[PDB]
Amino acid sequence: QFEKIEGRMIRILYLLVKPESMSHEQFRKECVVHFQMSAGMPGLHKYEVRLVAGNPTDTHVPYLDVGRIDAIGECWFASEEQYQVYMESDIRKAWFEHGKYFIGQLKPFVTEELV
Amino acid sequence: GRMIRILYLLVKPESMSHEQFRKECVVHFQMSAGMPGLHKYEVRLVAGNPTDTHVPYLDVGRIDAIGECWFASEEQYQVYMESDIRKAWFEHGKYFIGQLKPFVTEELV
Ligand SMILES: CC1=CC(=O)O[C@H]1CC(=O)O
Ligand SMILES: CC1=CC(=O)O[C@H]1CC(=O)O
Repeated sequence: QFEKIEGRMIRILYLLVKPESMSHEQFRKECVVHFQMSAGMPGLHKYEVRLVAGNPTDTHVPYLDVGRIDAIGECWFASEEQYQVYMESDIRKAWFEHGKYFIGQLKPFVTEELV
Repeated sequence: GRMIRILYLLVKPESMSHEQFRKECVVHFQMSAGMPGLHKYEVRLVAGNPTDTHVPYLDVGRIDAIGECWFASEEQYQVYMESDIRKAWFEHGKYFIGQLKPFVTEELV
């Protein structure tokens, strides 16, 4: 029941591309720092960041090319009020300063749960 | 170690309306229940595309839904790959998924 209610939270999914000049070695380290910085973030229920390890190109369905994505982030917010606490937070603002250093380009998707 | 996770960007067929596509996403989820080798499937619509990013905005075109598969181990992934009900589920995929991008992910934490 926890996992079910968690899954229907406000969720935003991010495609991350590293800065052109940053090494992959450094980008991975900065993703870990960015997760550590998320701990205790006002308003945030959960953050997850993962590397893109593979790009299987052999699809059954026509393949969609979106270029090289380096990591995938995701945030969960338990309510609109909590999302607002996060949006107003100085602590989030400092987290985003770290983001400007190790995220070259970003695509957010606000998702909608179907079930 | 950790579960194998594959994320998917889904674009609906041009022959299909946004509403027809939603309903097929729900069907695809229902079909996945008890899928050999699969730990979990999730599918979500893309409801918003904010551009107020601060870091440079990345344009990947219009993505209609996000799908994700979890497998508890490489042995379960292979059971899934061999399975005839997975193959039938993928035929449903060909019907409601116009274009697809998979990402195999790696945990960091
Ligand atoms: C919201 C976020 C998700 C993520 O991966 O990082 C932050 C965005 C940012 O730091 O600019
Ligand atoms: C694997 C999958 C993820 C997804 O959303 O659908 C299947 C692929 C498919 O049905 O072609």
